[PDB]
Amino acid sequence: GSHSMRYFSTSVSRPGRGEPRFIAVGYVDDTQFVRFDSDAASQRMEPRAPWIEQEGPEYWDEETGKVKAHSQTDRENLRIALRYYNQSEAGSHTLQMMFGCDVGSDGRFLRGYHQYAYDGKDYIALKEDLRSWTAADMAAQITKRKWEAAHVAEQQRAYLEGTCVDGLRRYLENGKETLQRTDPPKTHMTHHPISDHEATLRCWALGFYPAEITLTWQRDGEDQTQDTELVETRPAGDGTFQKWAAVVVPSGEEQRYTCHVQHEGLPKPLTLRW
Amino acid sequence: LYASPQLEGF
Amino acid sequence: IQRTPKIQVYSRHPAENGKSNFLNCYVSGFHPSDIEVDLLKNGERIEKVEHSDLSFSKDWSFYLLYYTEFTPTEKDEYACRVNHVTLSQPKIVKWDRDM
Repeated sequence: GSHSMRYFSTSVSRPGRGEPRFIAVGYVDDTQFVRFDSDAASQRMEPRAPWIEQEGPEYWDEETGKVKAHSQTDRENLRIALRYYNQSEAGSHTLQMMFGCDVGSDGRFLRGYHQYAYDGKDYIALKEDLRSWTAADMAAQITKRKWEAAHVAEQQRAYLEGTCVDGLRRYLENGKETLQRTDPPKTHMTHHPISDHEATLRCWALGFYPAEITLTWQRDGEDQTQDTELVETRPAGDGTFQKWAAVVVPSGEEQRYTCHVQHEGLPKPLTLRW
Repeated sequence: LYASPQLEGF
Repeated sequence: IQRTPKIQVYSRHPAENGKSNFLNCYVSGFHPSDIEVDLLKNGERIEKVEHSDLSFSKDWSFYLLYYTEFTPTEKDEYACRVNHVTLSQPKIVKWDRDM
């Protein structure tokens, strides 16, 4: 199916304790494969998946260089943000960046990203057409003008349609066994009595990949939306994910409810009944 | 593959 | 922005007394990123807990997985304790074999 490669970087200033910490991670779909931590002793891009260890010296030198340069860039970008908003140098601030691309089953471009966030809020994001920017406020509008003049959108466009797609294609092959697989969820259902009159039915989804899934409840066939409790899909640690959905059923009516599971590891949606 | 360096900060 | 962390405590595999497992505490949807997470064995902080590399979601909110290898027993009780600027006090969540 369709795949993605994402890079997430986080810069956090620490006034009085030196330079801001820069941490970056790389993802292919839901599998992390690299990391960079400015505080680490290695000062190198490090492997975080087996299928990336095969890359030669050139790769690890170039990636390191590129991420370290992104480290310094965000470093200056935090100081600029400070100036724009005229904020105190006593306050800690955050700067996040995400970039990457989406491909299809044939491995050709489908979508691209290049966006920033300051203190948790959108700052500037490259639009879908990869030619224009959306500046969140008047501080970002100053960056937007400068980037339009410097043809920044053209540079990232080329990376997102060229290098990003190619690197992703290269990874999907090298990690064929890992990244190109789907683990169907193991599904079952648990029952938990609160009182004499009610009872909780819980629907489980275990050991699935990728993380995208959908758990729904139905009674007699209708959809139990505003009464279903849902948790965030969560990693198991082994590379698979977990999730559950629960509804509070009147005692003696447990057989009215069915659990519905949608995962791309499942040819067709499943239907669990208690 | 990481995006090549860019300057022209904010 | 300020966003309260979401907290989930659970084992990697279905719990089996005497069988080596992994104790997890997944914290998600919080901002800023500075956070403290400890795993408790009968109320006492477990020492060498590892955690994933800092990351975040579409909405920019952060998530982190804290994990330690452990062997469940019938009488030992675990939990996760979290400290974050949005919390007035440490948030403790007990491990339950059924959640």
